[PDB]
Amino acid sequence: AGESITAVGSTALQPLVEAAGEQYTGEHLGTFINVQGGGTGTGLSQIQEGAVQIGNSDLFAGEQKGINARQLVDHRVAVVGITPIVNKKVGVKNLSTNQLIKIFTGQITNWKEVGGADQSIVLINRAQGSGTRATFEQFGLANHRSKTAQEQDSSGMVRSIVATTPGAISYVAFSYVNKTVQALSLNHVAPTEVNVTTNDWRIWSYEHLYTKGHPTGLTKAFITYVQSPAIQNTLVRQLGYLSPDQMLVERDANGHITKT
Repeated sequence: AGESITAVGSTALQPLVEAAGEQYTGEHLGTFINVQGGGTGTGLSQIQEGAVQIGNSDLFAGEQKGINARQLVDHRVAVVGITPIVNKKVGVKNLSTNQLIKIFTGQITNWKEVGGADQSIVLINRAQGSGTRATFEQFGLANHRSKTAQEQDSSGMVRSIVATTPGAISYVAFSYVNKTVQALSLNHVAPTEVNVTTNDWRIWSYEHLYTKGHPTGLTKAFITYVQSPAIQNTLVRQLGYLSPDQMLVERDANGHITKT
């Protein structure tokens, strides 16, 4: 029989929830933790509906139109960095902010315009509701909206399509970066953990495990486990995230940075 819970939403946060869930269940007999993707928007909508136990989100609940943040309870567990990624043959490893904006708005349409190969650019976006996309537009693109593009439903699908598609650019959480794609530096600042801690790399968000009301039972126990120093000092960092105590800045709802 045992005790089961389900967490759904953010694909950026999914790898940490899956890893922590399997670790928790192997350490606590008779427990089951089911994890799905769907994106931040689905996480927030499903937790508001009370259709799941945990909504996994890269955003504060109030950032999403139609979500009543006051019936949800926030639990922050990590910071995740987001990086542009390109197909390995585009011929560049860095863009300025202005170049990045011009690419995503469609003003620049060939990589040669930014010192790369003579190759048409193929924008790959996530769907609206993606917390990666929201964070990338706000802190990467200075609130510019992307040109209409091919869309993919998850972090993993964005990575695979970028890998195999000549000319492709997209964005993905730091953990998803691997040898099949190339992360870009921006303004010659690299997408590293240290640079997120200082906000020298600005494209990052807090990772949230939302509940409907204050949680009980296995939901409560698992969240406590994910936030515990033992797990923060190990698994969180291994999978590419930052424990919040590593941050040397804090960021508020107006985007204001305080240095701490």
